Formats: sequence, C-alpha cells, structure tokens
Amino acid sequence: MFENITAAPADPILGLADLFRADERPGKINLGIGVYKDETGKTPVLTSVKKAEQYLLENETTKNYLGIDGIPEFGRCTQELLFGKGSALINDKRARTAQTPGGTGALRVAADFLAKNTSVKRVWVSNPSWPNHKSVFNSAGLEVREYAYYDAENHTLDFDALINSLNEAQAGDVVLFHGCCHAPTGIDPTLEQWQTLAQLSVEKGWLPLFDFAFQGFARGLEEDAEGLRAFAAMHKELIVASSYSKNFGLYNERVGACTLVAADSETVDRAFSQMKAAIRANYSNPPAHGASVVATILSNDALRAIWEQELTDMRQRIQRMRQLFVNTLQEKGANRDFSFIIKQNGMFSFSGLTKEQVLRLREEFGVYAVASGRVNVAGMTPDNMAPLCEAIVAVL
Amino acid sequence: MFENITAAPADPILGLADLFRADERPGKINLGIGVYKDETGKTPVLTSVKKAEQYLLENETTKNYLGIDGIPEFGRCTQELLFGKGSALINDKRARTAQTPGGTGALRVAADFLAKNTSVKRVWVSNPSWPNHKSVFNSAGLEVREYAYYDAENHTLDFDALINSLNEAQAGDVVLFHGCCHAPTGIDPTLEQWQTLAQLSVEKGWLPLFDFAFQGFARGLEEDAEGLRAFAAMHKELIVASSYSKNFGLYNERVGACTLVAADSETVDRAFSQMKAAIRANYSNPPAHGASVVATILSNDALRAIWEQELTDMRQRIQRMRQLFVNTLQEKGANRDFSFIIKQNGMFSFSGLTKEQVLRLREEFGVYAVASGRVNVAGMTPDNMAPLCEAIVAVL
Ligand SMILES: *Cc1c(COP(=O)(O)O)cnc(C)c1O
Ligand SMILES: *Cc1c(COP(=O)(O)O)cnc(C)c1O
Repeated sequence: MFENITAAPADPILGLADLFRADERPGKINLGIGVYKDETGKTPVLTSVKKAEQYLLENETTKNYLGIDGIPEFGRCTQELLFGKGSALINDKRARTAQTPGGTGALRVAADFLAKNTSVKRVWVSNPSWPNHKSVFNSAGLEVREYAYYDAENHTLDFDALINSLNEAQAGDVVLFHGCCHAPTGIDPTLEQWQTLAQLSVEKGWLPLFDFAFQGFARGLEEDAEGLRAFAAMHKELIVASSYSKNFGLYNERVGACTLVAADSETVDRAFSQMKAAIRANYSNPPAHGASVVATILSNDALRAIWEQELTDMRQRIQRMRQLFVNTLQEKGANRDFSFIIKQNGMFSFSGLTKEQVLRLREEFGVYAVASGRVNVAGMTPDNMAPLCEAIVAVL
Repeated sequence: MFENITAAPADPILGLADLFRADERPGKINLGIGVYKDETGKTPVLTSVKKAEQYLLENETTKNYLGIDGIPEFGRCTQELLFGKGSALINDKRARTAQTPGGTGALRVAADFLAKNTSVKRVWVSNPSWPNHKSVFNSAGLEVREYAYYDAENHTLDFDALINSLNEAQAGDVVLFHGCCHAPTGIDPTLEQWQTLAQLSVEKGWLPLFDFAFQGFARGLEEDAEGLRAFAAMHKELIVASSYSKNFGLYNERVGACTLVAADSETVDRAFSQMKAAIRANYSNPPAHGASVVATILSNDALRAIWEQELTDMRQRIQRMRQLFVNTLQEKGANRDFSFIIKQNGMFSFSGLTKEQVLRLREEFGVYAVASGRVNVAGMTPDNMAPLCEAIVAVL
C-alpha cells in the first residue's frame, strides 16, 4: 500500500539546519534559523514564562480537556491584544477566538472552515510570503494565487503592482495579509497604505485573512496592530490567525489563535460553531500548557510587566543588529547600500544576495543563509558581526 | 460571506455536560463524562506527571520548536509500549512514530496521509465506535463504512456478523480497530479472535488502522497490546494511532502518536516523509509539554514505577465499580442481568437502557447518561452507587 509512495521534498530550510550542524568550522553562523536568539545565540525561555509555569505547577489540579476553543481567558486576552482593549468588535461581541496549536494550526483551521463552509476557492498570498502558506491552503482545497509585493530594485513595498495584481481577485476571494513584520521581507505597509488597502478591500469584496505572528516585534504591541485595526474598523468580516510562538518564545508549546469576525454576534456564533466542528475533525481540543502560560502572564500585572520588558528587549536587540549590521558592512566596505536593512522590521529581510553568493558564503565561509538571500537578523551577535560582514564583503 | 452559514449540530455528548451542570439537584450523577474520575469524583493530575513537570520546570532551557515528529525519546518509548521492548518491527526499524496532538490528531494525520498518498477511499469503522471517527475521515475525504460488531441480545462480540460484513471491504480498504477497551462497548476480541482477524486481514488486503487510546485499562500494558501485536506479526503495513490522554491523565496536553509500519525501513522512511508533509500542512510540529512529561516518566525507572502503580490503581477502580455496580443492582433488585458488565473492559459499556429510560433517568432522578445507554463506569463512586442503582431500578 506504501511501496510506491513518493518521498516528500527536502524541507526548503531544514536542510540548512542539518547541513550547518555538520560543519566542524566553529566560526560558522546560521542566518537561516527562523527563530529568535539572544546575544548568547540562545533561544531561552522567558523569565515571565518560567514564573507562569511555576505558578501552573503549583496550582493545576486536573489536566482534563479544554473546550474546542481552548481556555477562555486566553481568547479574551488575545482579542484585546489584537483589536485593543476598548474595541467595538469586542463590545459588540462580533469576534470569536479559538485557541489553536500555533499560528499554523490557526491557518489550517481557517482554511478548513472556509473550504467546507463558504464559496471561497482561492487565497491570495503575497509573493514572497512565509513558505508553509501554500501547503496549508492547498491541503484544505483552496487554490493559492499570489499578489505582487516586493520591489527588488528599491527593496521596498511595490504598492502599485500590489494593488494592481489584487485586481484579478474576485469578490469572495480571500486575501492574506501579514499584520506586521512581513516575512520574509520585513517591509510593512505604512498606516496610510493599510487604510487604502482596507478601502479597496471593502470595495472589491475580499475576505481579509491576517497572519499575525510577530506582534510587538516592529514598534510595539499596539502600533503593530494598527493595520489590522485599520481593516477591522472597515470590515464586517475578517479572520486573524495569531501566533505567540515568537513574542512569548513558546515555539514548541504550539500556542496560537484563530479569531473570526462577523457582522453581529449571532452570525459570528453560527460561523464559529462550524469552525469548532472543523477543530473537532482535526485535533479535537487544543494543548493547554502554552496557552495557559500566555493567559496567566497577560492577565497578571506583574508578570505582564516583565514580559513586555522582555519583548521590547527582544525587539530592540533585533533593531540593534540591523543597525550594527548596516554600518559594520560600511566599515568592512563594499559598493553597497544595505540601508534598506534599517528600514525593515522584524527578524527577516532579503539581504539581496544572489543564490551563487549565498552558496559560496556557506561553502567558503561557513555563513548559512536561505538561497533566496533571506537572512535572520536575530542570528547575528555583536561577536559574530565582524566575520559575518567580512564574509559578506568577500563575496560581493 | 458567513451570513448563510448553517450552525454546527449540538455536540452529541457535550450537551449533557451543560445540561447536567444546571441541575440544582446535588444527588445528580453524570455518567456521560467520557473521562476518568477517582473515588472523589475528580480527574486529578497523576503524582508521576507532577514530578515529571517539576523536573521539566527545573531543567528546560528553551521552548524552541520540536521536529515535525516530536521528541524522539517519546517516539521510541511509544513503539516499545505498542510492539514490546524486543519487537522485530523495532529492530528491523520498519516503524516510524510521529508525536501528535492527542489520539484524534493522530487519526487525522493518518487520514490526510492516506488520502493524499494512497488509493484508499473508504474506512471501515465498527458500529458502534468512538463518535468523532466519521468526521475525521470524511474531513480528509475518506468514505466511512461500518462493519458489524455488537450483539444487542447477548451483549457480546458478534464475531460472525463482524467477519461477515467485513467481506464487503475490498483490498486496499482501511479497517479501523480499537486495540483494547472498545468504545463504547467494552467488548474486545479475545486473542484467538484477534489472530483469526489478522489472518483474514492479510488475505483480504485490508490496511489495519489501530485506535489505541486505552492501553493499560483492560488487563495491563503488555496484555492490552497483544491484539495489535497479533496483527503486527502478520502485516507488512499497519498504522496505529495511540493516545496518552487517558492512561496518563493528560487529556488537555494533547499527547498522542501516529505510528506507521511498512515492509522495510526504506519504505517506512519514504511514506513517513509524506506523513510529515501532512503534519506540516496542518499544525506544523507538535506540543512539547505533554509529550515531554510522558517521555520523562517512561524513561525514568522511579517515575515509571509510580505511574504504572497509578495506572493499575485506575484500572482496578474501574473494575471495582463494574463489580460493585452489578451486585448493588442485584441488591436493589430487578429482573436483570447486568453481568455482562463485569465481562467488559474499560470505562464504557452499554447499560442496555432504552432512550426513554435514560431520559427519565436524567429528568426524574438526575442521572445523566448518553441516549445510547452508554455509561461511564468511572463516574460511579462507592458513595453514589446506591442512589444510582435505585434510580436504575425505578426505571426498568
Ligand atoms: C511563525 C509564523 C507563523 C506561525 O507559526 P507557528 O510556529 O505555527 O506559531 C505563521 N505565519 C508567519 C508569517 C510566521 O512567521
Ligand atoms: C480518547 C480516544 C481517542 C483519542 O482522543 P484524544 O483525546 O484526542 O487523545 C481516540 N479513540 C478513542 C476510541 C478514544 O477513546
């Protein structure tokens, strides 16, 4: 029954993981990490989460199942973070949040829900976008199309081509947006562009789907939410897939949420039930631990205070490295202009290196990066910055 | 886009949950709980798991992502539990285990894998079987058919009708088996019947899929695995979906596994990669916590010792209650024969009550049970047994 099963493709990034971890050269740097790392080159567990965990340890009395949609406090804390503490969506109760196993889980339950309960057949994804997008939607039967986004020359948001390609999209098509810290580019629409996008969106009848995995990594928790809120003020319906994987350093506890927004409570409840049936046909109910840690931190003043400090510390280090990167390259010197680096947000951005350049960077220097030239800024430390830039300069 | 979304149906059991928790009558008993409860009527967290957790708390240094298939020690411990410590499947390395979010997650990833990578179109499920089965397979596009199993009259395994209805199944059809503690009946094939089933299975070309959610609840960890091992000795290919949800009291940490078995390592690796791609299009990688707790307990002699004691304590209490049930009914007296109760394994069994009988049991006495007459034995305590039986007698 499985003898003619064709092997799945070499993971588009994980190959680097293994390849890298096979280099006896210890001056090696992996910039294709896809996860945050501190100046020690470590992905630690936040101090706030450890405290949250001793708390759960001392207070949990049962591991009994959570409801299909997870811990309730977790849902409210997430919609407050997304739409803001006093938002009308919240008061009018037109948003329902389901806790899910990471942001990918949120994206697949949306996909399944949308595919079994609506007429949507295609999903517009930016080109480029976080990889796993295509597989998730296709696996649910949604056709994926791509809209323009990135300007190779100016290393910028090609808004014109963007709004120009989105015009092929019909009413009822789902259009996927990264809320902040666009991956892999690091370019985000400015608030005005978010507002025009919202307006065009309402006019064309797009169903917006927000992938919000980096809240707090661009400017702050509230600022990062402005684009989504720009849409939420405009739309009757939207879906948001959030992840706490990164802003809480809870990668492996699979904590995320899929929030549905409809015109009124009555329709959101009706649509949510089918989203619940989609959850029940998949993994049944979600993993309590990670979501539990988030809910206790966000609901505790002292713990939330420490976390936010931890998040800004992370945000700032990423900002420091982009900054230190740009001028250490201008110190090691080469006809360049990696200044767009400083204007980009989040952990990733396209270095602008060609596949041959990244190749010799790996093979000849021990610097590992994705073939697309994508580079993870959090992989740089004040200590590995110099050799990094030397290698970078030696291949330009 | 969601205004004409039709509401999902009232959850076939959860309705009772809410209904029950709305009865000011405190002599009420919920027998439709679907989860284990101790004599206190509590679903506690095992002592062994709490210790495992203080350990993780003191030793974890990163929440970084696990690989698509979860923690490796978790995989090996599970295949040892399933196939036995020295099994040929293990040595010949023809089994691959993916950690998943509960047994339902394991069942959906199998379904998705089987639907995208093989020619299977229908899945044979027993009638009756644990409910959520149909939704999972259908959601992956597999047609579900049912084979005969339960004998209403004798309250027994109607083997004849069983093997008779399975004859409609074609080669390449997937046939789903509960490894032990069949839900909802509590009737398991005897080892000889497991052996004849294995043999017919090989002859007809069925792909066996084992749903093994109650290992250790019937006779013991190894005994409970004999049927599956009876098949594993016979088949080139099989799939097993295990859950630790119940035997570890880890319901909400969503810990389970989907184990694939092929003819050789080479084909198991090839098929597993596609199963990994199916995991990546769903939730990406699994929740570490619950799986981490299991792996540390099972790999630690002192902790595994305590757990096993905890499991047998649970197994025995369920056995005590079935026993205490049967004769307290014979004490409160009624033309009955609930002796088949004592021959059934696990938490569930069909009481043999009609839907009208269960209805007045709820409405008139405060005893909640599923319309099918299914009763959860772990919901009975030495203290609520008397009124339980009185109510039962008053409606016969
Ligand atoms: C990280 C990420 C996700 C979510 O991943 P999880 O690890 O499953 O939480 C989704 N979209 C983008 C753009 C991401 O960066
Ligand atoms: C509990 C159970 C499952 C698995 O459920 P999870 O709670 O998702 O671990 C699967 N099959 C049967 C028969 C069950 O009893």
